[PDB]
Amino acid sequence: QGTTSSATTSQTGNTNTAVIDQVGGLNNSAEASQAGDGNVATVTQAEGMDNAVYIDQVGLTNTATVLQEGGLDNDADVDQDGDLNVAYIWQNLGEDNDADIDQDGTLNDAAIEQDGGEDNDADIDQDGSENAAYVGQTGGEDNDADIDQDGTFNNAYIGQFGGEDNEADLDQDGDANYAAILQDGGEDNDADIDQDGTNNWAETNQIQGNDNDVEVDQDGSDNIAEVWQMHGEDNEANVDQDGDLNNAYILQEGGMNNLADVHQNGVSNTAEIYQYGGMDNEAYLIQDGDMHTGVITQSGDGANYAELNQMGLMNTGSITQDGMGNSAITSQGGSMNMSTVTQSGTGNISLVNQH
Amino acid sequence: QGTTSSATTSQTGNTNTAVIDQVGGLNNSAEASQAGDGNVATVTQAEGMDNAVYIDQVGLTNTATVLQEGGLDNDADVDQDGDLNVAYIWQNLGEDNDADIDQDGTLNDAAIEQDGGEDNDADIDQDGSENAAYVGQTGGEDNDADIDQDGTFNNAYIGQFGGEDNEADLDQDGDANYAAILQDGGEDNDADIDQDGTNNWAETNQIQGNDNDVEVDQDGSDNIAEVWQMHGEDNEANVDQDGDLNNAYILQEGGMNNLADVHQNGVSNTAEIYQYGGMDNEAYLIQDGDMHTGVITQSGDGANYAELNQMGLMNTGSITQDGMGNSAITSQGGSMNMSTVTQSGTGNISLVNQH
Amino acid sequence: QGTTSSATTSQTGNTNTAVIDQVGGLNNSAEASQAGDGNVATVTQAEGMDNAVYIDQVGLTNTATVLQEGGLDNDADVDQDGDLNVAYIWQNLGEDNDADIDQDGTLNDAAIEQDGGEDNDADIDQDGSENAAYVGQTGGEDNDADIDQDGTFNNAYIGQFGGEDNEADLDQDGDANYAAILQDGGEDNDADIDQDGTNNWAETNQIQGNDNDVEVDQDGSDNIAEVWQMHGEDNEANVDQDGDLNNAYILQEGGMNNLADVHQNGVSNTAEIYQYGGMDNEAYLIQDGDMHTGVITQSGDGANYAELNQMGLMNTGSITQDGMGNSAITSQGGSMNMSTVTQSGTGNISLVNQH
Repeated sequence: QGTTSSATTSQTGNTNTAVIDQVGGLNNSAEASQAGDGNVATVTQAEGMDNAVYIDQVGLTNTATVLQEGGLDNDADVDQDGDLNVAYIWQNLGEDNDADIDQDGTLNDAAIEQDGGEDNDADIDQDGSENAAYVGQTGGEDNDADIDQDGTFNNAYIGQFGGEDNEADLDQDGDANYAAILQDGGEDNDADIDQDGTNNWAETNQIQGNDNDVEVDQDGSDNIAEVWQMHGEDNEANVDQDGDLNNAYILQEGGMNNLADVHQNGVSNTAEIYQYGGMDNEAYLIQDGDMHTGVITQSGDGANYAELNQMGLMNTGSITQDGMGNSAITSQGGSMNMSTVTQSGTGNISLVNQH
Repeated sequence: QGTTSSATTSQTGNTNTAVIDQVGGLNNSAEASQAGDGNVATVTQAEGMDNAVYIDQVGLTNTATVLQEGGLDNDADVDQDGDLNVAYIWQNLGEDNDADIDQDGTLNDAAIEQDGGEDNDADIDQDGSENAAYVGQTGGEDNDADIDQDGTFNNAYIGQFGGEDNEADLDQDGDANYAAILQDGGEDNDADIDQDGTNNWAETNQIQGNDNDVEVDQDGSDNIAEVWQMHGEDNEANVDQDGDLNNAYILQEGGMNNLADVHQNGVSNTAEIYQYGGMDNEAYLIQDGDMHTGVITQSGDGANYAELNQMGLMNTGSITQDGMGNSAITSQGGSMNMSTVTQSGTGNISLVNQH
Repeated sequence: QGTTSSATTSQTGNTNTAVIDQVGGLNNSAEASQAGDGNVATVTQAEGMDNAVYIDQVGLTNTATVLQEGGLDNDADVDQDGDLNVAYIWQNLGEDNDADIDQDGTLNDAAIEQDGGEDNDADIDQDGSENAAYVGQTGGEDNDADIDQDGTFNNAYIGQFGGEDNEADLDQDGDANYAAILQDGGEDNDADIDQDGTNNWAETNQIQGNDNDVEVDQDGSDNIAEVWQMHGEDNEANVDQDGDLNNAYILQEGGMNNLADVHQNGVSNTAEIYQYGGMDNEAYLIQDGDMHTGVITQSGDGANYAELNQMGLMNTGSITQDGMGNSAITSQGGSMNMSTVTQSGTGNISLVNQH
């Protein structure tokens, strides 16, 4: 009942399975090429017009499934080179959506889901063994998601529910690294996660924010980073962890032009930053050494500046600012230093040095 | 110089001519009976023993010629009822050869030639106007040729050059139908052509094949069917065309138990099947609609299955299989669908659905 | 490089400035609390162990500076309530030194300096406007200095250079009163100054004396009292002035158990007492009236008794005693009486009555 549909299957090898089901639609194109043994390719295009699906499998027992239900000019591309790679692509009711999966290696699992939307771009590139990647885009226009995993046992999750021009970039290199990016609504949100090493945990969330920027960089082992930005405009969060067992938490609820920066070098350092609204609030938490604990809390409108630097072992620091223009700088050197700063009002200046 | 020859002439009517010339031979029998006006009968038996010739003409200006040169127990029978019918029988150096011509109507031309061989049976039955039939048997034992034409301007050709137990059956009903059967060598080859309608062209060729079966069935106008089977054992070819301007071509070169099936309903449908060797290769090409183009090619040893179904207008399909056990099923529905499937190797499974 | 230092800043209001600098040291504690507008707090702890600094400012533009360089268990406390109050505390190389400043009012200036020593206690309490107080303690053990000023333009100075268990007490109530206490060496020296009124001048000096007691009490306007005790043990000086323009001078150079008493009531009375060594020398100078002039001089070992009483206007009296056990009693009544007594030797008894 559909006019001008095109389907091509090319199989070289032993026990290769290719299934193409084009039910309805005008000028749908499906191509499945399998070189090797035991490769499985499934393509299902339903009610879509000018939809393009391309699957290219090389190796042993590679599995690829593409399901495009409706939509105009949807493009899906799967390229598997290796053994036991699993790829899944779903595109429902989207216009001009582009999905790309490129897996090289063994036992790689990649999934891309695009439910509606226009001009949504999803790209997954996995190299190595047993890497798991998921990209989900529900609604929205011009949303870009990119995942790049190299190594073993790496878990990557990217979710974009609504919004225009939201960009998510995930890069993992190493073993057993977990990275998660969530963007629920908002325009021009940029999230970037970069993990190098073993067993690193990174999570970023941007809810209903415009022009929010989150950057997480982890190098080493067992580093945990969590970033939340809710209902804020032009908020910037930066996390940099080098070493082992470092824990960083950043929360920015509302506000415009709020900047949070966490820098940790060493083992078992804990940093927490909380910003509740306000304009031009700046928080810096630097911990060089082992077993550092730092807490920064800001609530107020206008140019609140907090800096907490801890060098050495087991230094404890707490800074709380409430009001306008409060400036607090705490620098701890040595072992077992404890600092507590509480500022309320306008124009408070506090300098704490604990050598 | 020959002992016990018998010749009988019985003519009733005006200007009937009967000539019997028995030169040499023992116990040759010739009988010519002509009832009507202007009938011409010629019998010439030379050097044959126990040869029997019978001519029976009824009507106006019927012409019959029988020439038996040598041979043992050769039997020729001509029965013409009508006007201007022409019958020719030639039997050279054959033993126990039986030739039968039965023409009823006007301007019918029938020719039977048997050069050598033992127990060869040729039968021509024409009813109608201006039908042309030719049967030729050169050598071979127990070869059976049968032609049955009813209607106007029908052309039938049957040729059997060598081989044992080869059976050719030709049936034409209608106007201006052309049918040709050729069997060059081989044992137990069966060819059957059945044409109903106007201006149908059918040609079947079996060269040096054993137990080959060809069946062609055409109903309608301007249908063209061509079947070639060369050097194959137990190969089966089936062509079924219903409608107008349908073109079917089947080629089977070598192989054992290869099956080709073409089914066309409609106007201007084109189907081509090529099988090059192999065992248990199966090809099915079904075209329901108008202006369909289908091509199936199989090369490989073992259970290659190809199915190409096209429903509607101007659907184009190509299936190519090389190797062992390849299975391809393509189903096109709608208008202007294009499908291309290429399989190489062992165990390839391809399913193409273009609705 | 220092372990376990603690610093706390709490600012409520507008344009408050708090600076805490802890360079080196073990377990140093600094706290700065500022409620109000424009308050300035500076704390600097260097190389000290277990040093405690507390600053509490309430009001407008209060200034407090504390500098503790080294020492063990040094405690500094500043409490300002009001506007434009200035407080300065310096503690250098002292152990267990306690400094307390409490200013309530406007434009009060208080300074405490403790250079070395163990268990030195300094306390300043100012209530009012533009009062200036200074306490200095250089060396010594268990030295106690207390200043209490109430009113306007009051100047208080306390100095203790060396010595053990030296006690200085200064009390001023009124306007433009100047009081000075100096203790250079000696053990168990007690100095007490009490001024009530306007423009009163009091100065007490104790140099290298043990168990010396000085008491000055001034009530009224423009009263001048000067007391000097040098190199004496158990010497007692008492000055009591009531009225206007009264001048009292007491000098005690050496000696044991020497007693000097000056009592003046009225306007423009002049009293001078000189004691040069000796044991149990007693001098009494009483002037009730206006424009009295009295001079008492004692030089000798043992129970020298001098009494000069002047009642009325412009009475002039001079008593000179040289030797042992001289007793002189002069009583002047009336106007313009002149008395001159000179005793030399042992056991001289003089009685002068000028009615």
